[PDB]
Amino acid sequence: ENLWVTVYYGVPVWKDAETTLFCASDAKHNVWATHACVPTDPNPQEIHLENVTEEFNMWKNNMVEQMHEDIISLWDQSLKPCVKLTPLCVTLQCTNVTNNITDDMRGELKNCSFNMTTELRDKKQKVYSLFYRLDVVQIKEYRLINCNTSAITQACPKVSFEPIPIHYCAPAGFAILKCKDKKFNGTGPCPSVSTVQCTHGIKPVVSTQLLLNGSLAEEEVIIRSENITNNAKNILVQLNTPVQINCTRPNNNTVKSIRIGPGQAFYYTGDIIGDIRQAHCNVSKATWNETLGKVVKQLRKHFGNNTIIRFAQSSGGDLEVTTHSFNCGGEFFYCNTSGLFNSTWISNTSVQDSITLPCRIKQIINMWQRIGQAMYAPPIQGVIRCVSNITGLILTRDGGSTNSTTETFRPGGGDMRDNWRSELYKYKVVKIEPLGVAPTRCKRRV
Amino acid sequence: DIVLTQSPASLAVSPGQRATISCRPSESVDNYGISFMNWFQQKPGQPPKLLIYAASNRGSGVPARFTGSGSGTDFSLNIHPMEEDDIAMYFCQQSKEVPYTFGGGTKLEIK
Amino acid sequence: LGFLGAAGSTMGAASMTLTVQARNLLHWGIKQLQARVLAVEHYLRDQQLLGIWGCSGKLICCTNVPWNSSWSNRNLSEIWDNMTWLQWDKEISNYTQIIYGLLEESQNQQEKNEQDLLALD
Amino acid sequence: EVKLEESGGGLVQAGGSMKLSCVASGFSLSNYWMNWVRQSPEKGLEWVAEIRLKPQNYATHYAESVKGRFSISRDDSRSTVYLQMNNLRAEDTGIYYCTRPGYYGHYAMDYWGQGTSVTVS
Ligand SMILES: *[C@@H]1O[C@H](CO)[C@@H](O[C@@H]2O[C@H](CO)[C@@H](O[C@@H]3O[C@H](CO)[C@@H](O)[C@H](O[C@H]4O[C@H](CO)[C@@H](O)[C@H](O)[C@@H]4O)[C@@H]3O)[C@H](O)[C@H]2NC(C)=O)[C@H](O)[C@H]1NC(C)=O
Ligand SMILES: *[C@@H]1O[C@H](CO)[C@@H](O[C@@H]2O[C@H](CO)[C@@H](O[C@@H]3O[C@H](CO)[C@@H](O)[C@H](O)[C@@H]3O)[C@H](O)[C@H]2NC(C)=O)[C@H](O)[C@H]1NC(C)=O
Ligand SMILES: *[C@@H]1O[C@H](CO)[C@@H](O[C@@H]2O[C@H](CO)[C@@H](O)[C@H](O)[C@H]2NC(C)=O)[C@H](O)[C@H]1NC(C)=O
Ligand SMILES: *[C@@H]1O[C@H](CO)[C@@H](O[C@@H]2O[C@H](CO)[C@@H](O)[C@H](O)[C@H]2NC(C)=O)[C@H](O)[C@H]1NC(C)=O
Ligand SMILES: *[C@@H]1O[C@H](CO)[C@@H](O[C@@H]2O[C@H](CO)[C@@H](O)[C@H](O)[C@H]2NC(C)=O)[C@H](O)[C@H]1NC(C)=O
Ligand SMILES: *[C@@H]1O[C@H](CO)[C@@H](O[C@@H]2O[C@H](CO)[C@@H](O)[C@H](O)[C@H]2NC(C)=O)[C@H](O)[C@H]1NC(C)=O
Ligand SMILES: *[C@@H]1O[C@H](CO)[C@@H](O[C@@H]2O[C@H](CO)[C@@H](O)[C@H](O)[C@H]2NC(C)=O)[C@H](O)[C@H]1NC(C)=O
Ligand SMILES: *[C@@H]1O[C@H](CO)[C@@H](O[C@@H]2O[C@H](CO)[C@@H](O)[C@H](O)[C@H]2NC(C)=O)[C@H](O)[C@H]1NC(C)=O
Ligand SMILES: *[C@@H]1O[C@H](CO)[C@@H](O[C@@H]2O[C@H](CO)[C@@H](O)[C@H](O)[C@H]2NC(C)=O)[C@H](O)[C@H]1NC(C)=O
Ligand SMILES: *[C@@H]1O[C@H](CO)[C@@H](O[C@@H]2O[C@H](CO)[C@@H](O)[C@H](O)[C@H]2NC(C)=O)[C@H](O)[C@H]1NC(C)=O
Ligand SMILES: *[C@@H]1O[C@H](CO)[C@@H](O)[C@H](O)[C@H]1NC(C)=O
Ligand SMILES: *[C@@H]1O[C@H](CO)[C@@H](O)[C@H](O)[C@H]1NC(C)=O
Ligand SMILES: *[C@@H]1O[C@H](CO)[C@@H](O)[C@H](O)[C@H]1NC(C)=O
Ligand SMILES: *[C@@H]1O[C@H](CO)[C@@H](O)[C@H](O)[C@H]1NC(C)=O
Ligand SMILES: *[C@@H]1O[C@H](CO)[C@@H](O)[C@H](O)[C@H]1NC(C)=O
Ligand SMILES: *[C@@H]1O[C@H](CO)[C@@H](O)[C@H](O)[C@H]1NC(C)=O
Ligand SMILES: *[C@@H]1O[C@H](CO)[C@@H](O)[C@H](O)[C@H]1NC(C)=O
Ligand SMILES: *[C@@H]1O[C@H](CO)[C@@H](O)[C@H](O)[C@H]1NC(C)=O
Ligand SMILES: *[C@@H]1O[C@H](CO)[C@@H](O)[C@H](O)[C@H]1NC(C)=O
Ligand SMILES: *[C@@H]1O[C@H](CO)[C@@H](O)[C@H](O)[C@H]1NC(C)=O
Ligand SMILES: *[C@@H]1O[C@H](CO)[C@@H](O)[C@H](O)[C@H]1NC(C)=O
Ligand SMILES: *[C@@H]1O[C@H](CO)[C@@H](O)[C@H](O)[C@H]1NC(C)=O
Ligand SMILES: *[C@@H]1O[C@H](CO)[C@@H](O)[C@H](O)[C@H]1NC(C)=O
Repeated sequence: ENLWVTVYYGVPVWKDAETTLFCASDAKHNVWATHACVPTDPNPQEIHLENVTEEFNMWKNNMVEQMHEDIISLWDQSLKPCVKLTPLCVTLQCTNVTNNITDDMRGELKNCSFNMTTELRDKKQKVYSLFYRLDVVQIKEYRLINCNTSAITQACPKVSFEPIPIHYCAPAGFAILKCKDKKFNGTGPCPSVSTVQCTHGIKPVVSTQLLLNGSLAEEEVIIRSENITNNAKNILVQLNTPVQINCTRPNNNTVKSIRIGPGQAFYYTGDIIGDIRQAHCNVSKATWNETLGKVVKQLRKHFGNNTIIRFAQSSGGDLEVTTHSFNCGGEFFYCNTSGLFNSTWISNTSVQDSITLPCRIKQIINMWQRIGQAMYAPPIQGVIRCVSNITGLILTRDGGSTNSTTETFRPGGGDMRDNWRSELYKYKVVKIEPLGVAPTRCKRRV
Repeated sequence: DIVLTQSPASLAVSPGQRATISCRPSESVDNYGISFMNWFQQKPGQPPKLLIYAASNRGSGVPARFTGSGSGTDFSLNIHPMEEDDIAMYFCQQSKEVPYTFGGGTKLEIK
Repeated sequence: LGFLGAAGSTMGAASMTLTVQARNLLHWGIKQLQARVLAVEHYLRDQQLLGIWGCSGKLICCTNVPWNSSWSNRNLSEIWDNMTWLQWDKEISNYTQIIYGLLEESQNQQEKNEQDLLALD
Repeated sequence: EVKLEESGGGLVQAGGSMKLSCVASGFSLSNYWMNWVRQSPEKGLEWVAEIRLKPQNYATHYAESVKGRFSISRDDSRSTVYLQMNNLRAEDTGIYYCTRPGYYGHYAMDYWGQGTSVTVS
């Protein structure tokens, strides 16, 4: 008959919105969020939302920006108690190196000495220490790298850099939606959606050109990008298998220290015991060979058949983006990935045991590529061994060719937000709106 | 454009004898150490059929009697034994570059 | 029928769960405090709006404001049995402010006056 | 089993226009490159057009002999390929074929449709 306005409250309707999510962790000193975080839900509840086709868009996901800002802020807070090395910027005369040497790139290791300050304002002390070539620039007389651009802070020796899984949880009135659909490319409608109070834990792993210790694709290698036609964009590749990599530093370095001023001390590399050798990483050849074949097959689906796919090392740019960054034992390594990407594919096999890559060590680093800031890592005593799994790749189109039967890819990197996206693409945040109206016929007495 | 020369314009071959057809690209088909010449067979009333790819690899369903040869700018097709079933036009193709080009369409017949 | 499990169901079926939904509506220190404060202000504003409508004591209520036939060209039983609340909210999204204003203006303004006369007697 | 079916052929007056079509079957069109060639006893085989996939921005290429008078396009949602032509010349008379590049890194016309006659006068 006559339809009337009715009011309902508690109606299950939501709208897209951004809100701050709060971190939680199962985790004693560490640079990571564990100090800011609260205890986790050990078994987060998941409720499937049936008959829901909610759209996801990882490229517009603001959770990425929140994660990035929190990680940087935490990194900085961990350094505020730590020792400043301003007195360290000195003449640094160097005398080459003497030992039982199998060496490295020639001149990679340097023996240097200087006048360092002491506990009393009235006195100075003569010291010597070893430096890597990357740490020192010639003015013989030398200058510590970046003394002419920034202050250098020593990382605290007692604080771990080991990744800690971080969970993110919604505030009341908000919910986190998760896409369960297999082989999702990160955009468009998701066929299967569920609601969780919190995300699965995400580790703050930092690496370049290759993604380490991330999640694996459930069935097949997944290739995604913001704009497949734009050569500028990075292409993220998620593997459905791990590839194990064995990295080591054989040199048996020793550690010595000097008290500087009343409140602080400086740590430096001492004499090296035994033969001096190049740092390196071992990747299984058979495993890598299979892995590339899986990636190539998926590339062909996107770029079509009848294409010759070639891989190559980066053509240029700084060490920070042209090599693979690691953090193992607190030492920072830069490894040359050439030989992993050195191939051409035609017949679903290459046209042509293990692969060993050379690595370099640098003590002066800038993790977020910020201008005017730098950190000095302390030396780690003894031999380092580190084994990890490669879980994905960052590739860019180099040739971009449409005028030929060929295409060439090279490793990408330098933008950390793309690492965060490899885990966060699954999630979306929405706001709950409980109020609504309907026509149902009814009346109310006055 | 790359000019693909093919000869003879035609040849008659007696049964059981070897046929030979040659092609001379103005620029080599080779790339990545691999030849890019294709060979096709055609009969009236039908579309062309691929017999050889990469100047040496027989296609699916292709009998042993057909073989490719050569490298650089000098390639040839050798058919043996010749049979009536092999009477056809034959074409070379250069797949290395756009535009793709075709050969002379040499006629092979029984003598 | 867990939290928001109702969203997949048709509008009529969803009414079974309104209580379930209601239960879930309610440097670093700044982020924590601002999130909590904003959640509270939003919560209170919805209750204030119901209080203006006179429906603050109920999850479900009826009003005496007539439905405009132009707001949606659908049958009543069609809406309740053939649609989800997510779909329904989109179809009338252009008219929500109009309906809210009518509830406040066209009905509750009159009832308060009649009640004053009855109470006066 | 891969099949290609040509259509839209026939006699057209010179200076006129027509559209040829090819129906893909047995394979995913969206995952594959497509090509057109033509034949005449006067000339033998001649390549005329190629069309690329989405990462390639659907770029197209034409032989100089047909460029600017011919256009190639595809509809991935219908599994079809079209060849549009205009400003037709008697020189364009011949048999047109829908083709597929086949073997990888060894681009070759592994598959052909039956083709269709086009006559210009
Ligand atoms: C990706 O994850 C894998 C799996 O976790 C990881 O491989 C493992 O890394 C951990 C951490 O480096 C290794 O655990 C080490 O074990 C040695 C044993 O001698 C400990 O000494 C290490 O440090 C402890 O002891 C130090 C003594 O000075 C303390 O200072 C320090 O704070 C620790 O208490 C540490 O526990 C583990 O053995 C490997 N697993 C292997 C090699 O199979 C991999 O490294 C991760 N990848 C990346 C890039 O992080
Ligand atoms: C990841 O996959 C999703 C689908 O699961 C992609 O969304 C869909 O992409 C296709 C191809 O672009 C869209 O098809 C359309 O074709 C018409 C022409 O027929 C064209 O005009 C449109 O612009 C579009 O290309 C399809 O509509 C689209 N679906 C939705 C809901 O938008 C998504 O693009 C993929 N992401 C990447 C980076 O490839
Ligand atoms: C501080 O010194 C470094 C070198 O130690 C300067 O970096 C150099 O800049 C020149 C000019 O562009 C390059 O040719 C050198 O190759 C750079 N050296 C290195 C190691 O990259 C840096 O510019 C100086 N900073 C300031 C503010 O002058
Ligand atoms: C680096 O050079 C210094 C200076 O030559 C070496 O230290 C010297 O070692 C000899 C032998 O014990 C002493 O006689 C000198 O007095 C030391 N010089 C000092 C303490 O200033 C140092 O051993 C060298 N390091 C390496 C790894 O060879
Ligand atoms: C990476 O591979 C190289 C080459 O196999 C390893 O070098 C060998 O190390 C073993 C250690 O017992 C020696 O016995 C071999 O003689 C070495 N081979 C050489 C020098 O050619 C290297 O140890 C591997 N790295 C890791 C971390 O396993
Ligand atoms: C990296 O090191 C690990 C050991 O830490 C290697 O795994 C072992 O490999 C040997 C054979 O070389 C097996 O006998 C052991 O049983 C393995 N240990 C396991 C499986 O726990 C691994 O192969 C090395 N990776 C590379 C690429 O050399
Ligand atoms: C990774 O290593 C390869 C060599 O294995 C480097 O290639 C050489 O780079 C130098 C740079 O001065 C060139 O002079 C050489 O001609 C290159 N060799 C070849 C064969 O091309 C490559 O540059 C290294 N990558 C990085 C980022 O350092
Ligand atoms: C990339 O791969 C090529 C091919 O393997 C490498 O070139 C080869 O270098 C070795 C050195 O002993 C020669 O024996 C081969 O004949 C070369 N192959 C050629 C020329 O086709 C090249 O050095 C690799 N680049 C690296 C490792 O940076
Ligand atoms: C890549 O191509 C090769 C050559 O066609 C494939 O090798 C053949 O695969 C078929 C089907 O499994 C087998 O029946 C043949 O015996 C294989 N020939 C061999 C092993 O010499 C190969 O399987 C293809 N790879 C993929 C992943 O499809
Ligand atoms: C693109 O190339 C692949 C190569 O595998 C084609 O895959 C064919 O897959 C079917 C089974 O689905 C096999 O019977 C064929 O033998 C495969 N062909 C070859 C040459 O390996 C695929 O069909 C090609 N294009 C499309 C659209 O599938
Ligand atoms: C989806 O709707 C169907 C009726 O079309 C209903 O049976 C089902 O419960 C809904 N969602 C489910 C079953 O997960
Ligand atoms: C080490 O000696 C080499 C000899 O070539 C020289 O080139 C290099 O500069 C030296 N390294 C130093 C002094 O750090
Ligand atoms: C370095 O090599 C010399 C021989 O050249 C040897 O006598 C000396 O002991 C070695 N030093 C070591 C192994 O520490
Ligand atoms: C310390 O400074 C004095 C200044 O005369 C210099 O002679 C001496 O070599 C310096 N010691 C070093 C650099 O180790
Ligand atoms: C990719 O970049 C091209 C550049 O022409 C643009 O036309 C296209 O819209 C982009 N695709 C997107 C943003 O999805
Ligand atoms: C490394 O140095 C330590 C110092 O205590 C020594 O015990 C160990 O044997 C050395 N390792 C070698 C020489 O391989
Ligand atoms: C990689 O594996 C393929 C088989 O999947 C093999 O044919 C090829 O020779 C391998 N490449 C090597 C061992 O370098
Ligand atoms: C990756 O490496 C870590 C650390 O060794 C290990 O715990 C995890 O199981 C590995 N993932 C695999 C092997 O899939
Ligand atoms: C194709 O050629 C044009 C110039 O004619 C060039 O600008 C283009 O980069 C080439 N390929 C692509 C993908 O741009
Ligand atoms: C119903 O809507 C029409 C416009 O479609 C409007 O003219 C009319 O005044 C409305 N009736 C009300 C608001 O009572
Ligand atoms: C509403 O019901 C009428 C019959 O009263 C029917 O004719 C019409 O199709 C219905 N409208 C719908 C289902 O949208
Ligand atoms: C709702 O009505 C439409 C009318 O086309 C029908 O197709 C659909 O199946 C109906 N949904 C139901 C009955 O759940
Ligand atoms: C609601 O407003 C939007 C504005 O884009 C319009 O497209 C849509 O048709 C409107 N709905 C109705 C029922 O008028």
